[PDB]
Amino acid sequence: MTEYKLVVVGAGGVGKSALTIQLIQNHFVDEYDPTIEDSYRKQVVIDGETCLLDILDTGGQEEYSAMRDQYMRTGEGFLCVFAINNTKSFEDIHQYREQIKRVKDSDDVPMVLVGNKCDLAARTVESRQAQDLARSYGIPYIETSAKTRQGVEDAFYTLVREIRQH
Amino acid sequence: MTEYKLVVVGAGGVGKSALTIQLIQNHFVDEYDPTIEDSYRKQVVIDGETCLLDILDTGGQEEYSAMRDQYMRTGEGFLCVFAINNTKSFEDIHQYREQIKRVKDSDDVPMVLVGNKCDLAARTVESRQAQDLARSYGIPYIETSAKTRQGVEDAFYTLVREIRQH
Amino acid sequence: QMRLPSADVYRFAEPDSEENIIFEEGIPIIKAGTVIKLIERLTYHMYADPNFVRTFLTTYRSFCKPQELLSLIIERFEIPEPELKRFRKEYIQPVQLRVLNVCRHWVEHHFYDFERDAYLLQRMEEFIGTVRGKAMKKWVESITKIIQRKKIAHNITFQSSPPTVEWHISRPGHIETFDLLTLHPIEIARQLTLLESDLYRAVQPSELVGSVWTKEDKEINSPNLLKMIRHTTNLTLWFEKCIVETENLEERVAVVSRIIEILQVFQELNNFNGVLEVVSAMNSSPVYRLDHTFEQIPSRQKKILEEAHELSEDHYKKYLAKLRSINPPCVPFFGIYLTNILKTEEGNPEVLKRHGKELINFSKRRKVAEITGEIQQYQNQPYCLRVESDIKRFFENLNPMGNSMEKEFTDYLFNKSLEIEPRNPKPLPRFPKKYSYPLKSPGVRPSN
Ligand SMILES: Nc1nc2c(ncn2[C@@H]2O[C@H](COP(=O)(O)OP(=O)(O)OP(=O)(O)O)[C@@H](O)[C@H]2O)c(=O)[nH]1
Ligand SMILES: [Mg+2]
Repeated sequence: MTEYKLVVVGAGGVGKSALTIQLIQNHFVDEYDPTIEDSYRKQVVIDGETCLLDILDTGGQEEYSAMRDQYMRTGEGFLCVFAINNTKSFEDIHQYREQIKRVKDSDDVPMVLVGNKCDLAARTVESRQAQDLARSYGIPYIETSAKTRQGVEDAFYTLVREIRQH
Repeated sequence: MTEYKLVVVGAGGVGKSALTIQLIQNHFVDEYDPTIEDSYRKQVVIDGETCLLDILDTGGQEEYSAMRDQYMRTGEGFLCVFAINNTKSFEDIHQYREQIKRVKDSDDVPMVLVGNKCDLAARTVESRQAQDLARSYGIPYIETSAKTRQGVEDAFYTLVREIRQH
Repeated sequence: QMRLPSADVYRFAEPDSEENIIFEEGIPIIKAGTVIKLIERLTYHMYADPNFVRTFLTTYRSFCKPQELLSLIIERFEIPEPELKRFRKEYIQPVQLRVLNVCRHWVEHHFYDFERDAYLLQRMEEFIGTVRGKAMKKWVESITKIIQRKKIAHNITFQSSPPTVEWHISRPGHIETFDLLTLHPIEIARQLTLLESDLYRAVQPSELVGSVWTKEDKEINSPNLLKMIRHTTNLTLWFEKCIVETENLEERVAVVSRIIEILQVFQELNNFNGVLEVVSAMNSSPVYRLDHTFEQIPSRQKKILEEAHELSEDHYKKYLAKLRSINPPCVPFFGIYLTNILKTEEGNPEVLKRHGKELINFSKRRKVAEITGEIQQYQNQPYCLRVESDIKRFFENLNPMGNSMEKEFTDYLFNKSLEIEPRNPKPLPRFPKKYSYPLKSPGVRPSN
C-alpha cells in the first residue's frame, strides 16, 4: 500500500509534538512510549483508500537549525504549525514555507497551514488572519486543539489529500 | 545486548568503590566516603560482545548483615575484595563467600577474588596465600590497584567472562 | 510476619491498596502512587534499588516541592517502636540508612536545590545534626563533610598512552596558518572530538527534565545543552562555507574530500555528533546540489558518506543500533534524546486517577529518567587523546556567520552555490584557484 512521508515543521512551543502524538497514539491506554519501534507510523483509511502514514516530528530539536534541510527533504508533505496565541510563531510560517520550497526545489509542494490551540491563554492570531495567509499561499488551513483531539485528523488527512491531488 | 548484574563486596575501606569508579570514569577517588548502596552502569565490549554492566557497589563490614543479604539476591557475579595491606580484610573473605553461597544456595556462584591496593609497598597478605584461598573456591585471583588502574579492567571483565560461561 | 507501627502514629505504615499504589505488570516496578507511597518505596526496607533514588531525585520536583520532600523524608526517618531487636534490624535500620542515603545523594548530586533555597539547606543541616546514635554517626559525619565541601566550592588515569599529535602543512605554534586543508585531517577530527566530548559531558539532567530547553528561560536553565547544540550548528555551517566559498571545481572537490576524511576519523572515534555535523552539511541546500563536485568524488568516499547518511535514515534506525553496539568512549547525537524526553512528557498524564484519587504517574518520570540515565552512562568514559591548545582554540573561535543574521548568511551560502554551479541549462563557468599550497591529503592513517 501507499506510504506517505509527512513532516511537521514550525517554531518550538506550538505543540507540533502534541499533534503527532494525538494522531498516532492509542487514546485509551495509560502509558505512551515514543522510543518504541514504529510509534511514528500508523495505517489509516482516507476516503476509502488505505495507506501508511510515516510521520517525522523533530520536536525539541529546533535549536539544531543546520539539520533543517536534511529533515525536510525526506518529506512528501508538510504540516506548517503555529500556535494561535503566539504571534511570532505565526510570522515564522513564511520562512518555513520558503525553506521547504528550497530544499524540495519546487514552488508547488504539498502542505497545510495548522493553527494550534495549546492552552487557554488569549488567542492572538485571528482565524481570518491565517485564513488569508493560507489562501495567499494557496494551501488549506486547519485549526486544531491537539489536547482535546479536535482537528488533528482533519489536519493530517487534508495533507494526504494534497499529496494525492498533486 | 546482554545485561550482567555484578556485585562488589568486602570489608570497608578495601577499595570497592574506588575500583568501580576507576572502572567507570577512569578517575581515582582519594578521600573516603562510606558507601551505603549505589548503582553504576557501563556499556563495554568484552571479547567482541557488547554488554551492559550493572555494578552494585555495597557498604562493607558495617555489620549490617540484614541488608547485605538483599544485595546478593540480585547479583549474578561477585567481586570479593580485600586490601593486600589489611590482613583482617583478607580474613573476612570466607564470611562473604559463605554468605553468597548461602543466599543464592549454590556452590559455584561466579566470582573473583581481588587483592586491591597493590600499588602500596606495605603488603601484609602474600599473593600465594590469596591464590590458594582462590583455588580452594575454584575462582580466579587478581591483584588490582584502583589508584594506578592496574588490573581493574581485568578484575571486572574476568567476572563477566565467568558469568558468561556459567 | 513482622508488625509495623500504628498507621496513626506513622503515615508510611498504611497497607498498599489499588487506591494509593500501582505496580507495573527482580524487584517491583512502580507505575503510580501517592507521594507518601512513593517515598515509602524510595526508602523501602525489603530490597535495594539505587536506580529508584536517582530516578526520584531527578524528577520529583514535578510532583513535590523540595521543602516538602525534606519534611517527608524526615517523618520517614522518625519511626516509632511498637522482637524489638528484629524490628530494629529488619525495619528501622534499613529504612533509616536509606533515608540517609537519599540525603547524601540529594546533597551530592542535586545540590542546586539547596543553592536556590538557603532555608532548605538549614533544615537539612539541622536534621543531619539531630541524628543521634553511634551507629548512624559514620554517615552523619560524611553527609556533613559533603555539605561543607559543596558550600566552599577530577584526574584521569589511562590504560594506554594517547597517540601522537598529527600535523600536516601547518606547524606547531603557527595558529595564523591553521585552516581546513593545512591542518591534519586526523587532528581536526581528534581535536573536535575532545571539544564535542567535553560539551556533551557537561550537560546535566536539570537542563533536560521538564522540556526546559524548549521554554522561554531556556537560556538560563539549559546553558550547557544550548552551548553544545550551537557548537554543532556552527561546525556544520563552517563546513558548508568552506565548500561554497572555494569556487574552483578542482579545489572544491579537494575540500569535500577532506571533509569526508574527517568524517571517517569521526566514525573511527565514535563521535557520532561529528558524523552528523558532516552529513548535515553535505545534505544542506547549498552543498547537496553541487553535482559537478560530487561527480568527481572517488567511489570509496562516496560510499563512506552514504553509509554515514544511512544512519539517520528510517528514524535513526541504524544510528541507534550502532551506538548500542560500539565500545565507548563516544559522543552521541543529543537531538534524539531531546525529542524523546519532550514527547514522553507531552504524551503522558501527570497523574492517573483511581477512585477519585490522583496518584502521581511515576512511570512517566521513570521513562524520562531512563533517558537522562542513558545520557549519563555515555558521559562517564573520557577519550584518551592529547589536547592541542592552539588547534582547540582555533575551532572554539570559529565564527562562520560573523555578524550576519542566520537568514542573510543562509541565503548568502545558497546564492554562492548558484554562482559556482549554475542551474541548468546555464553553463558551468571556470574559477581561479585560491589555495597556494598542495591540495593532496595526508590521508587518515595515523603515523606510528
Ligand atoms: N593507594 C590506593 N588507595 C586505594 C586503593 N583503593 C581504595 N584506596 C583508598 O582507600 C580508601 C577507601 O576506599 P573505598 O573505595 O571508599 O572503600 P570501600 O571498600 O568502598 O568502603 P565501604 O564502601 O565503606 O565499604 C580511599 O580513601 C581510597 O583512596 C587502591 O588501589 N590504592
Ligand atoms: Mg564504598
